[PDB]
Formats: sequence, C-alpha cells, structure tokens
Amino acid sequence: DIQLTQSPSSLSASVGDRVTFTCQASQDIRKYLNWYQQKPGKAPKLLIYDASNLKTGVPSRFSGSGSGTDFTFTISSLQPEDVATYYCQQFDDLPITFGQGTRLQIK
Amino acid sequence: SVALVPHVGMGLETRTETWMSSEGAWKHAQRIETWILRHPGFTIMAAILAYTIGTTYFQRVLIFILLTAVTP
Amino acid sequence: EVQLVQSGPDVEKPGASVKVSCKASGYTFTSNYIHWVRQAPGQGLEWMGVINPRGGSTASAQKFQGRITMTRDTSTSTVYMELSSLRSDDTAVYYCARGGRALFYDSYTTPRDGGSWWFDPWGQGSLVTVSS
Amino acid sequence: MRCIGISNRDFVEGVSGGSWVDIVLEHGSCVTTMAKNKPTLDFELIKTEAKHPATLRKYCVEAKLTNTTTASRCPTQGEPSLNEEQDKRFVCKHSMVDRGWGNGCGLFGKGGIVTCAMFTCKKNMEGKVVQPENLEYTIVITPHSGEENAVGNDTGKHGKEIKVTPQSSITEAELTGYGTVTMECSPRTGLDFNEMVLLQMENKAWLVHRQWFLDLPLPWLPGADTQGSNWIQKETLVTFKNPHAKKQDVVVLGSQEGAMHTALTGATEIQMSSGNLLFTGHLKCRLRMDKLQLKGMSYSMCTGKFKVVKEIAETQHGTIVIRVQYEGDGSPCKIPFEIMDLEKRHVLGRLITVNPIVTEKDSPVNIEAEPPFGDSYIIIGVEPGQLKLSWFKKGSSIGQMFETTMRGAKRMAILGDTAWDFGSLGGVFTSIGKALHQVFGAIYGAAFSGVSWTMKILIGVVITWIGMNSRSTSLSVSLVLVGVVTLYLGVMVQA
Amino acid sequence: LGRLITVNPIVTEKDSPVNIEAEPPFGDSYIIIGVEPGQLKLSWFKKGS
Ligand SMILES: *[C@@H]1O[C@H](CO)[C@@H](O[C@@H]2O[C@H](CO)[C@@H](O)[C@H](O)[C@H]2NC(C)=O)[C@H](O)[C@H]1NC(C)=O
Ligand SMILES: *[C@@H]1O[C@H](CO)[C@@H](O)[C@H](O)[C@H]1NC(C)=O
Repeated sequence: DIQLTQSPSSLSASVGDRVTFTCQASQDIRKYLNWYQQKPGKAPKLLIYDASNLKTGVPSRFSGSGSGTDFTFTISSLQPEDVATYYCQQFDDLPITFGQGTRLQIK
Repeated sequence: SVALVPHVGMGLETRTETWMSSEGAWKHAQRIETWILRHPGFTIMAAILAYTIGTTYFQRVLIFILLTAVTP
Repeated sequence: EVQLVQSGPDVEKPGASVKVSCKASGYTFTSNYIHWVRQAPGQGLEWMGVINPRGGSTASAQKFQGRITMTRDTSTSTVYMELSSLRSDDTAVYYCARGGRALFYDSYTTPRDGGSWWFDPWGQGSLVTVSS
Repeated sequence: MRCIGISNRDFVEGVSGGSWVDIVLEHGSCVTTMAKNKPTLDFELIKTEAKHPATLRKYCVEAKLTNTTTASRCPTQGEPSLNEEQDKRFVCKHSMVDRGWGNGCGLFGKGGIVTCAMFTCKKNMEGKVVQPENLEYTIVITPHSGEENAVGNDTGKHGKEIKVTPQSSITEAELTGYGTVTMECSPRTGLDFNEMVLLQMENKAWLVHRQWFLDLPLPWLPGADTQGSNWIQKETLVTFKNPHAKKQDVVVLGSQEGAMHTALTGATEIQMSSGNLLFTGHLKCRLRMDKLQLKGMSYSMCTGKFKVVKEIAETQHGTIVIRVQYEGDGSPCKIPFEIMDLEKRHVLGRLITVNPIVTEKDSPVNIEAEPPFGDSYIIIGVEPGQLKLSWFKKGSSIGQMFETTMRGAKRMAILGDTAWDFGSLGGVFTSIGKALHQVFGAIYGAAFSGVSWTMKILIGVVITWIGMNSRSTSLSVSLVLVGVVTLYLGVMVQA
Repeated sequence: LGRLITVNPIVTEKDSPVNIEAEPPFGDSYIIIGVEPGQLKLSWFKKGS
C-alpha cells in the first residue's frame, strides 16, 4: 500500500561528479529506508542502511540524508565502477515496497 | 448469526448519531407490535397466565409485558 | 563466509508449481529470518514474503494471496519457496535475503530495522521461466 | 470564529489558577474560551489519524463450495471416512441416514454418512487494531477579532492546524503575534484504545469494541493467512440439508453483509480509505495561556462613522454577530463597542471579541457579543454618537439556567468523568466530584450495561416503583437517584 | 510521587539508546526527563488500583 516514488528515473554524468537522488514516501517512514546498487545481471550490494549509515566495506563517497518523507542519496565523486541501477526502499508497515529504480550512464 | 447481538448498550457513544439513527429502536418496537397483532391467541394465553400467577397487579402487568417480549 | 546459495534456473509450465531452495552458510541458521523477493526483467524489485527459520512461521504480500508456500530444513539450514498457480507473469529472478531477527518470530519492524532488503548475504539468483 | 452556528458549543469562563483551564473537546462540538484578558480562542477538533494499524482478523461474508464429496459406509459396521477430510480447508459433517438392499449393502440399518465441501471465500471483513500510539489528533485553534471571510469556513488558513500525539507533550502553538498557546493533551484518557477494533468492509469501516468482535460468528481466521484459507469455524456458515432419509447435501448460506450491518448498529462509523481518517471521539486538554497579548492595546478609540454591511444575526442563545465597515481615516484603531441599556445608562452585556480591531483600511470587520435576555441597545459610534441599534433577545434568565442544566445533564451523559474535568480551577469540590462520579459510574459500569433503549427504560420504571414502595428511607438512594439517572440516561442514549 | 527502578541511570560514551524502568502510581502520571527547556514530558495512565 505505502507507495515510494524515486526521482529521477535515469541520469548521465561524468567521472568525478556529485549526484543526488530523491525518494518520496506517501507516509511517514521516519528512518526506515535503504539504498542499494545493482550492477546489471550481477550480484548487487547494499549501500546505505537507516538512510544515514554506511556499510563497512563500502567506500566513503556514498552518503544519505533526510528524515520525514523526502530522502537524498549522494555520491560525492562518480567513479566508472559505479554504473548501476540504484534503488531506495521503505521498511515500514510491511507491504514492503521498493523504489522504481535509477539507472546511470557514464559520460 | 449476526442477526442478533446488535451492539446496543456496549458503551462507546459520542455526540453524533451512530449507525441507524434512532431507527433500530422503532424497528424493534414495531416488529414486536406486529407480531402481537398477528398472533392474538398467545397474547390471550399470556394474559391468562399473568392473571393466574403473581396475582398482585403490578406483578401481573410486569410478567404480561415480559411474555409479550419473550418472542425471539 | 557470510553466504547464501540458491538453486539453478528452472522452466515450468503454466499452472504448475515451482520450488526454489536457499541454503545458508557462515553463521547460526536460526539467528536471522529469510525473505523472498522477486524481480521481473522489465520491472524493479518486488517483495514476495517472509519465513522464520527458528520455528517456521510465514507470511506474504497481498499480491500472492494463497499462491505461495514456504518451508525449511533446519538440519541442512535450507529454505524452500514453492510458488503455485504459475502464469507468464511469474517469469522473474528470485532472491532470498536475511533479517536481523526479533528473536522468536515474524517480520517485525520496530526493533531498529531489518537492515537490508536484500543484498548483504543473499546469494546468486534463481531465474524462473513460465513457458509452454 | 470557525465556530458559529455549529451549536452545542461549550462556552468556558475563567482562567484562574494562573493560566490553566481544563477543556474536553470532541469532533462534534467545539469550545469557546474566555478570560478577563487574553482574548477569546476557539477550539475546534478535526480529524484523528491512527497511522499504523495491525490486522487482527478475517471474517468471510460470502462463500462458495466446490468438489462436493460424500461417503457412507454400511449399517453399523464402519463409520465413514473420506480422504479429502484431511484438509481443514474442506468442511465436513457426519450424519446417519438409512441403508438396505435397495441401496445395496445389507443388514438394513441406519448407517452413517459423511459429506465434504471445499471452502472458497468472497469479500471479507478486514478487522484491524491500533495501539495507543501511532495516532495523532489535529486541532485547529483559531482566534476571534475580525478578519472577514466568514466566521465559519474551517477550510482556510487563519487558525493553526496543530498536531498532537501521545509521543508528544505541552503542544506549543504560535499565532499571529500574541498567540503563543500551550496545550497539554492527555490522549490516553480518550477513547481508551486496546479495547477498539476498526472494522473494514468493502468500502466502509466501523469502530466496535474488542470482546464483541472476537465473540462474533461468521468464520474466524487469524491475521497470518496469506497462503492459509484455514477458517476454523463454519458451523455458523454453510448449512447441510438432510431430507427425510436419503442423501444429504451442502448449502452456502449466502452473503451476510446486511446482517452484518444490522449487527453493527449502535456503533460509530468511519471513513477509512487513505490509511485512516478517524472521527467522532473526544480528548482532554489542559490549557495554559500566559504568553498572550490582546493583539495590541497600544491604540486609540477610533474617530467615527462606521457602517453595518450585514444583518442582526442572532446565533444560538445570545451570541449575536454584527459586521461593521469602518469609514474614515482610521490608521487602524479599536472599535468603541458597547452593549447598553436605555437612558440613565446601566451598561450590561458582554463582548466576546475582546479588543476588536479594524484592519488596514476598508475591510468588513465583525464582532460577536451577548446581550441580556430582553431589550438592548448595541452601540458602536462615539463623537456624534454615530450608530445605535435596537435588539431584543427574547430569552429568559430561568430558561437560560434550565438549558444550561440540560447541557450539564448531557455532560453527565455521553462524555464521562472527563465532563467533570470539563470545568477548571475547582480545587476541592470539582476533584472530589470527579472521584465520586468515577467510583459511582464504575459501579454502574459494565456492571449493568449492555442493555438496549427499551430494556433500560423498563428496568428504570421497575426500579423506580420498587423505590416508590418506601421502606425505611432507602427510597432516596433508591427511587429518586436511580430513577433520575436511569430515565435521563435512557432517553438520551442510542444517539 | 513514583519510584525509579534503575537507580542513578547513566548515559554511556555517546549516542547509545539507554533505557530506564520505573513504576508510576495507579492512575495519571507525567514522566519527565528533560531539564532546562523542560525538554520532554510524556503522559501515562497506569490503569490499576
Ligand atoms: C473561507 O476562507 C477562504 C480562504 O481565505 C475564502 O476564500 C477566499 O475568498 C476571498 C474573497 O474575495 C478571495 O479574495 C480569496 O482569494 C479566497 N482564497 C482562496 C481562494 O484561497 C472563502 O471565501 C471563505 N469563505 C467564505 C464563505 O467567504
Ligand atoms: C475440483 O473440481 C475441479 C473441476 O471439477 C478440478 O479442476 C479441481 O482440481 C478440483 N479440486 C480438487 C482439490 O481436486
């Protein structure tokens, strides 16, 4: 039921850029959000749990912020191994819903 | 079924009218009056029983109105 | 190490039922929940349901009302998902992650947060194709 | 304002104790408060929202049957078995019919028989519960003193829309300038959740208490279904025909949606489409008001030449409103409003706008006030006495006191000991009345409840007769107390 | 009027969710933890007797 809109749907940027993603929820999900990368046809990897925390083993160029319903994911320096489909995901209330996705293209 | 136990004196009221808005009360009264009107013989039998047992007048009236209301 | 292994890809008939395994390694198998997530190729991710290894309660989403069954084997530390009434929309890649565990049972949300949904321990992926 | 013509409105006098006033407010009515300063605020309650429910139960309302297996063994050897009795998804029943050599078996007895049917379900009751958190009350608090666009229109941004939750506190709200108002809600003494069940049918929902909802027929199913359909009931639904001797058969009992609605009469309804939009129910604020100017004293008595642009407009026992249009060079000033008597001046009314004020220029400011029960001259001009208006509040003093007594009886009715908290600054008497009525209504709690309109008025008249029979002056605490509370409760309930 | 059964509760090094148990009386109660801007009150109603 709880919807999750992910914006924008696709981006292109050059190597070293700073890119931000925005996810909006129809309900209050106060901290329950997760950010994932997915390399296409590969085994994917968690980036951010609790919408603010790095996983150990993830490099420090990734970050996330936001509290109420609007959440911002941020890559400080875009690197050529970071071309992936990026997802944001609610954890609250359990008809567990993903974002639509965000594809990246290297310039 | 859920034809009965019609959630009546449970509490939980408010300022506003609840579901049937004073139509269920008149529903109850009109259907028991209609059932009395269709079956007069049981009413006469209840009146005879009220006159026989009890025999103080208030007790008679009480058990007569009860035996009119004992119908399911 | 911290690892899960799934079964190989399968192709089944419409209206049949398919069974996908999810074997665990590297930890105590009753210290995490197991959760199943699908992904159609022309779509993002979609959650299917939840099993607990300790004990064995399950639940699922409303889109899979009465179509999905989840069992396990504690001795082999393995979780089985069985999807029934297969149609062409079920052709997807299947995933089985783990959750941080409200000790006893189910898909709790108040104990902090599950913590991934589902890409830390998850496995290698099970492609299921419904065709004639 | 936002509170005119919404009658059953809760006037509140007194602020003493420093600033705290106890207000009990609900979705239906709204509350207007007053003090010797600190201008009159209006407390309208709007939607309640319980954010995170949890699903506890599924009742099936319509069902269908299929695959219809049946079996019978023999006359008194064997009681019949069937392999599709193994699933609890099938409904099964044993019976005894008859058997003989016409049927083929032998021994000519009354042999047993089974019947079985697969149970598939149509649209359901999706009953949910909520904890006494994850729920917010939204209160619009709005001030008086001018600003045309409509002494009604609760839609619109003049009163602030402050939220409150039991995870929150003293409820600081800000207004234009003066209105720093602190509200300390006690939402846990409200509807008393963990005794509530929200009940969703196809489009609607209802608020019914928990024991009734558990006790109800129309098959059980717990919240963890998904791939279940494990309905542990069905003696209340699907019925099995058995004619005189031979073969028995299965019968769907049909949709009980109408019977469901007839069951949940006497229960409040609720729209529940977007998460939740919970309605009618009350809550209890304590109100602190220090932090309040009068929107400027800081002015002058104005020049003159006002102009009415609206009628006399009496609302609901005295509250009369007048919309004046200042004409002149005001540089916004006060409005010299008075409610006077006739000549040899005996000025006696009250103004509930306190310190009304003109805005920047021509803008039709409006003023509400309460005259006495008879003739009155409402005057607004000063130097050429500019404008008087005659008004006759029909009224009474005794009728006003009796209607206030009826309001107090309705507060001894529907809203409970919170209505003993509905006043303020009572100290000894109000607190001891609340505790006494607490234990008294607890003894008349469950404790003689659960009864309908008719049976309550009948038990009232029989207990008032047995009090009228007058033994040893127990007839008071009998007859007069019990007859008053039973009749004035019975004719007012089932609203 | 209550009692605290944690006696002298204490914060650890930094952000770490410390937890406190206590016993209110049988009715209304305001459990308070902040000080200088009165930081946080909570209402609670132990039903009891
Ligand atoms: C209730 O309040 C609304 C919001 O102020 C009023 O709508 C305004 O009406 C005035 C009248 O000229 C317009 O100038 C505003 O632009 C309106 N505001 C809007 C559309 O947001 C509404 O008229 C009020 N109700 C009544 C009955 O007057
Ligand atoms: C019930 O009957 C239908 C057709 O008559 C059949 O397709 C279905 O499999 C049957 N159900 C079971 C449980 O065998």
